[PDB]
Amino acid sequence: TYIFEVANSVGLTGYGYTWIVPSLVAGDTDTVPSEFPTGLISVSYDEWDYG
Amino acid sequence: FCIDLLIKLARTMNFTYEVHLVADGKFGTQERVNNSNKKEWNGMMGEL
Amino acid sequence: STIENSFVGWELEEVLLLDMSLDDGDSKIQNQLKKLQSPIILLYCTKEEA
Ligand SMILES: *[C@@H]1O[C@H](CO)[C@@H](O)[C@H](O)[C@H]1NC(C)=O
Ligand SMILES: *[C@@H]1O[C@H](CO)[C@@H](O)[C@H](O)[C@H]1NC(C)=O
Repeated sequence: TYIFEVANSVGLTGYGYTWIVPSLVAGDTDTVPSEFPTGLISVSYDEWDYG
Repeated sequence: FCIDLLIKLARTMNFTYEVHLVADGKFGTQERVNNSNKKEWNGMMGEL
Repeated sequence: STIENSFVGWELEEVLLLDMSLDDGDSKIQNQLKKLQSPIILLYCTKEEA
């Protein structure tokens, strides 16, 4: 949360800025903190197709 | 060449014109205007 | 006028207008402050703005 706060305070949400984070960093997909920038990409396990 | 080229242009798109040659007879580029502090054009595009 | 009067190959990076009457003005200013890479900056302000 602090990292995203710093990033969007400096202005790291511009074009071309692609962010890739693992499942531990992003936590749970349903819980979306307000610090999450638009177009944020994460990597996790198959939670939808792999029931 | 330019004379009959412009007459062909006048025949095509129907304009009126005058023709005359330049005084200094020179192309013109960015040069200092009589050892001043200004670099400007001269010649055809200088007066254009 | 003078920088193009001398036709040598200058390089003007950016020109900045600052708004201190708005608190969000500084946050807006941060975007172009991110574009600060030239080692020399020409300043225009008063002392309190300085
Ligand atoms: C070009 O065509 C126009 C339209 O008919 C005509 O009035 C004119 O005489 C021609 N050229 C000029 C400008 O004299
Ligand atoms: C050349 O230009 C200067 C101004 O920059 C003027 O004072 C001077 O009289 C001019 N001389 C000629 C020959 O044009």
